[PDB]
Amino acid sequence: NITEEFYQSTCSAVSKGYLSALRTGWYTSVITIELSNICNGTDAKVKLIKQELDKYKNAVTELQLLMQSTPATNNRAFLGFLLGVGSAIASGVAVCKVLHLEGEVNKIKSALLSTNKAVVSLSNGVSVLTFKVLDLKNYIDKQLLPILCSISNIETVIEFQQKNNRLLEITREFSVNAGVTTPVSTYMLTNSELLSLINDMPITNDQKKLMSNNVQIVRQQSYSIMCIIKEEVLAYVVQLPLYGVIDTPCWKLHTSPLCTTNTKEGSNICLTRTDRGWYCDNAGSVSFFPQAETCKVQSNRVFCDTMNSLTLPSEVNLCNVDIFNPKYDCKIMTSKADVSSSVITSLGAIVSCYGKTKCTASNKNRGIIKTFSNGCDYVSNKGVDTVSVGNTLYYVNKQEGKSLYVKGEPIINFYDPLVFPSDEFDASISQVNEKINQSLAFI
Amino acid sequence: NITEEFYQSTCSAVSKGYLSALRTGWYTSVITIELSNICNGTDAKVKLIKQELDKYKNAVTELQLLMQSTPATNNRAFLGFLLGVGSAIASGVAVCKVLHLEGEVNKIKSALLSTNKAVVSLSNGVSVLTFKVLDLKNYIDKQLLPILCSISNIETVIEFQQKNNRLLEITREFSVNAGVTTPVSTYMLTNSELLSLINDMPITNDQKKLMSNNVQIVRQQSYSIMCIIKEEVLAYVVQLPLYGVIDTPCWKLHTSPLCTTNTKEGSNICLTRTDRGWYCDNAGSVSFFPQAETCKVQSNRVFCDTMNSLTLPSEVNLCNVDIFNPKYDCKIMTSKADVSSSVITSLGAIVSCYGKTKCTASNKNRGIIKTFSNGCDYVSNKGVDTVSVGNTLYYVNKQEGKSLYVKGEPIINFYDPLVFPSDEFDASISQVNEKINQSLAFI
Amino acid sequence: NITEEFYQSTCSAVSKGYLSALRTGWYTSVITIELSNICNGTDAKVKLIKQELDKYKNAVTELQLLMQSTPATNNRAFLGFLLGVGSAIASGVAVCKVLHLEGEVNKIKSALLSTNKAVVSLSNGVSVLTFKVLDLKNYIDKQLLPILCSISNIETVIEFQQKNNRLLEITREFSVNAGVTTPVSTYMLTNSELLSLINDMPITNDQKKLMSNNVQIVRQQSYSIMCIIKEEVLAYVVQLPLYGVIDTPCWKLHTSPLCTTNTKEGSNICLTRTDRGWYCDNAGSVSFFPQAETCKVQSNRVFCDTMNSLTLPSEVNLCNVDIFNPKYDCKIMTSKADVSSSVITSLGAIVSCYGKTKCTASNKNRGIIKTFSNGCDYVSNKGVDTVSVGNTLYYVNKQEGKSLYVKGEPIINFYDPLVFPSDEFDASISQVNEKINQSLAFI
Repeated sequence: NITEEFYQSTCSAVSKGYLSALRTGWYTSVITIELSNICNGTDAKVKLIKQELDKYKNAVTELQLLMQSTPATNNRAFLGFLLGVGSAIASGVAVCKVLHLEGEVNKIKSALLSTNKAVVSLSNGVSVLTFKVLDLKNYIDKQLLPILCSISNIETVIEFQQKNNRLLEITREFSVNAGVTTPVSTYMLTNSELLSLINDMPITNDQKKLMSNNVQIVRQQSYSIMCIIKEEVLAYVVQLPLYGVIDTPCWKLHTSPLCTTNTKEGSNICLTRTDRGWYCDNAGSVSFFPQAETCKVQSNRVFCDTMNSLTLPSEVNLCNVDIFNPKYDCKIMTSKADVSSSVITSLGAIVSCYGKTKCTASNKNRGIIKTFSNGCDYVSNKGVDTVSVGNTLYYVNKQEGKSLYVKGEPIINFYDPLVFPSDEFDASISQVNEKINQSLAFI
Repeated sequence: NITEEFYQSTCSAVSKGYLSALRTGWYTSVITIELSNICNGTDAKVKLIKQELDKYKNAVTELQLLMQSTPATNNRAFLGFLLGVGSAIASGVAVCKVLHLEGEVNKIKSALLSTNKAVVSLSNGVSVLTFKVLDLKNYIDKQLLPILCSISNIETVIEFQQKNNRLLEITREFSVNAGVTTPVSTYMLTNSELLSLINDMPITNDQKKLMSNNVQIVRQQSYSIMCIIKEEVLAYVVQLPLYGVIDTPCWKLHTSPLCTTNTKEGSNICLTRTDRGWYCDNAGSVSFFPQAETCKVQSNRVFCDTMNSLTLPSEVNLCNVDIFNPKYDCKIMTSKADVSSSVITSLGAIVSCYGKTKCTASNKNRGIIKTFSNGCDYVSNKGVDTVSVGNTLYYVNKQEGKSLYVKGEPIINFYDPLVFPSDEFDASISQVNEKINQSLAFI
Repeated sequence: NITEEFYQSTCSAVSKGYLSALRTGWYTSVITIELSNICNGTDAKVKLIKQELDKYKNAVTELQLLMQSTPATNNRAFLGFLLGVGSAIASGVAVCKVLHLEGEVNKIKSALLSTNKAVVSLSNGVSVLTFKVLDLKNYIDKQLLPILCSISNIETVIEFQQKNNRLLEITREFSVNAGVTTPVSTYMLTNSELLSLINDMPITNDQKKLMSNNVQIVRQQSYSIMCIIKEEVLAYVVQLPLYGVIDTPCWKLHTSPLCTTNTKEGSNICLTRTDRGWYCDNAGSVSFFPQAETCKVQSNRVFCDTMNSLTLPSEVNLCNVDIFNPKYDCKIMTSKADVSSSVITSLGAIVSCYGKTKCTASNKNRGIIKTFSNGCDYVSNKGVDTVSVGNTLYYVNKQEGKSLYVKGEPIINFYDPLVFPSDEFDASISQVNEKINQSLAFI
């Protein structure tokens, strides 16, 4: 049930009706691959086995050389620049540091001796879920040891290339990613293995249901950290998202520049709401994501990460209805740049048409059905297939939903251009007023 | 025929002589893969077939689970922040919504019964080109049904792994991309299939010739949208670029900070043209791409996307010759940051040398051939292989082309530092003048 | 030996003790693959060979069509916007332009006739290291020519698919990357081939030791440029990083907003150091990388690229101890945005808590151990596992290292809010003072 409201006064539109799925924590699991510890015959079948065995030996050496250092990563030091700075794999690397302590790998090696899935409590007190997805030790020792110059058939050559291929592909991913990959591919964790991992995960039924129906999103929000390879065990930590906030209301705020509508070049002043992005109710406050491109939207579900959010008071919503309200200082930016553009919303299109720009909305069967005059306007996606602003053609989202046009006078008309602070990049309503008050008194 | 002109007055250079190739629209095609609808024997050849058949069954289940939701995507809400906001796959998803209407898949399934390529007119009136690239139904039913515990040979095991591998790789791409991939890989569409798709495409001969000679660029500007999988048919929409603007003049404007040349720290004022990027003539106006990194340049051809552009009047070119012209208010930024840097142009290098920085240009055989003094200067790529500014070594483009040094006094000398607005991030020539006029009157 | 110091006065922390590894130049090598120049029988083994041979012929045609144009690339025109603009593959493309000169490929073809590794001096005077990694000519001519309708076995079908697979994968990478790939995958250059290339490279023993122990980082800083395919030779240039600066001191400066601590909404003023990023001593100056995410950190080693750096005087370090020092004008930004956030450092966490935000630091075994009051504070990673600011949970880095809390009064208390320039995006200490001095005199 997606609806949309356009606010003509502030040149902004809100698309509400979405449900939340916020990454609040991390789950660390240890995926393992049991390894094997290892002829004059020129047999064309043994030669193919010797070649595949060298690929196995090189991949093990390649991963050992890769891990002689700590898991490498890159970290930092409209309003996205106001965000904090985290360490995404800090939790996964912490689990990996524990696996280097002596005897810790033996605990994992022993727990997975009789089964392939087991919960292990590490030395530092963390209870991780362990998973042995490939047992190359069992295959090489039971099917490739008696052959080494002995009897060889082609069905073993094919089967060994099939099982070893997963190890080769995992090494290829880590070799070009410095031991940290995201999203987590199907070589690191197949769709059946990941689903089985989610089912055995200590989470609520709603979290299992949510993650199982969106495994492709879980992959995109998961990390695979190459960890340790000792004592015939190849272990890499898979860091999975914890969705501590589920099914709370979300809405996407779209904003576009609001300018005066003089055809004369350079005689206009503008005003743009800078608080655009995804908003979701979260624990009394509002989780504001200033860069909506960091969130994934599956149907009416919104997948975001709280690391890319700010925690704002719920009074920030008043900027949609009353941008001049005294409870919250609404963030805006001021510019003299009267350029034309359009913002494709969930159920329509905002059109900021200025200067001498041709702005239209068209249907594919009929052609132009509306011609926008100068100013900031809006059209619903019902009956409209494309929007053109200048030489840019926009396709609108053809999703079902009702739009509401909230009429109101553009607030840019309430400012005297002679004393309007034309170049404020990160300002607010009160901030602009303060500058206007000073410029007035001195006149 | 690439030429270049450096404007000493404004610390900017224009590289002209390029030809346009602008993405103006989209073409949606439906690529299909016909699927098959499906033993005590422990035969080492049947066992390999059973394993590959499970890979086939899992990939189908994995793609069915992936598509139970609408095609997921991420969208927004120097001057790149002035751009609009579109929905890249809005047109492709619209085609996919039609394929879910009942009987629509049967139209595609029937049209591709006797051939592999066919044009189908959908129910909503859109005429799409359909393509059956893989018929696993025909292979499993004619070569793998009588075997199921029957006679098995190794040549069938190898051939089934070859044909099924494309389905497995397509699933791997969609599993780590949430059903939307770009660029379109060769598993989604081989080079011969894409070229055949371009040839059967309803476009002019110039568009066919352009796309065929730059298929790698077309891939980078194309989307692959996993759509529907029902009634033994696996369909995904390939969204291809429409180049409605071809062979119009383009030019790249490079800008660098222009500062006063006092060695004393912090006593300088700067000025930087913010209108840098790719410019292309387009339908009476000028398509300005403020982030030149969004365009691909093959030889003298420039591939851009109008979604990443602004539509400006052609008078914006006057800022290169006369930044003070009254017809267009040229965009600049003002700073006190007198740091040294270089901008590698198409046929040379702009050098902004300030403070106590060592700035040189060298030849690989001889060494330093020029030492830059403080200010903004330029050197041609003829005879010059590298440029050094501080501890940063720049390699220059060794492309053939003539450069022109347009002498002129730096416009930063025309401003009195005592009343110069030192911190304007998104300003213009007129905007700075306005602020100077006010500060003067109050003195 | 990583240590950290937090500066309460300026809301910033420095993590020192790292060692440098700066990309200062490029090394260009020519990797080659010798190609072969090429039946009514329906044999199920010849049919599999005919199919794999068509994959070989199509890949060669696909790469020939890809290279009919010059190697395509995309280039430009907190303080990262102050950086210069280079051409990353300018040096590699220059080597490729030489390979198109007639007779140049024959020099490479002749040098690799009796060996697989050879140093060749090109016509323009550049001495490149050449490497023949795959000889498909020798395999097709000696193992697949007598078969073409003749005797065929399955071991040849498997071996031809193995050798040809590397050519097919290299083509797949170039087809979706327009002939330029980074990082350099293991198909372009295997781990053993790259290590052998580093060993035969004309570099010092320290550079060989550094690159060999961090091959995954070298891959991420290397380019693979598809170059020429003529006269049975497929050549692509691998552009490798030259680390001209090794083992010099580095340190990472983390900054966070410093605001006044009034609970009242919108009554605070802030101040944020904008000079955050990686700093490394380099040749008398300091290489400043304003976007720390461009550097890779392996253990205590920092891998950066001087193309993403500014060359600053060493006096910039005084901003950590005395932001008001007269030797360097420290860069800051001023805002009224009193939002709460945290910055995860190497050995702790900076917490900027403002408004009505809940900011805590917790241990996994015990829970909340510290509750932050309004202002900018810091906690060490010793005994602390997580930090919460609002609805955002941060995991801290669990690396061993001592932190030092340098007490001092926040410099934001030294400003009178009535005359404080609230919206300076790219300002400095002196710049703010200048604006304050003017606003005072007019009062």
